[PDB]
Amino acid sequence: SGAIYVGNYRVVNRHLATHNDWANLVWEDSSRDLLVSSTTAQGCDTIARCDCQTGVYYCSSRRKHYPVSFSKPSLIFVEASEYYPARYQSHLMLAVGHSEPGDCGGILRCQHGVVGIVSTGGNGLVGFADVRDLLWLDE
Ligand SMILES: NC(=O)[C@H]1CCCN(C(=O)C(F)(F)c2cccc(F)c2Br)C1
Ligand SMILES: [Zn+2]
Repeated sequence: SGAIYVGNYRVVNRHLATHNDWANLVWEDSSRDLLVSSTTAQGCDTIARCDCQTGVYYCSSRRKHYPVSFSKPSLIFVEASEYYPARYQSHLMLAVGHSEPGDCGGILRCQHGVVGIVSTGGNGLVGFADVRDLLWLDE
């Protein structure tokens, strides 16, 4: 679990979105595993606007933050699950690191701010759904 609170928006994994998230939907994309919903309280997370390939992510399965080197956002094949069939997920970034299902929603950050959230993993790897291109989150 985990979310990004920026202004009047809440960013979550699309497969983990609530009834309230769908009732106040702003935008959603199955190919990215993202869903954005409106909120009444104001958020204060800063989103990075950069091309950093190093950062720190939070891993709830270990109660620890880990430094990681990660790839540039791209189309990567993801094994079928109870939420999605076998498909290519876009805007996905991989790193060598610990993750298990339940870690989805953990924030990845560089010095410039929030880069994205845990979305895939397995085999000693971790995938993060990028959010730096969503310029409308700030405006
Ligand atoms: N983005 C997706 O399509 C997800 C949906 C949920 C399922 N999924 C997974 O990767 C996962 F849960 F099985 C997983 C397995 C081992 C380590 C992990 F950190 C994770 Br996350 C794909
Ligand atoms: Zn950065």
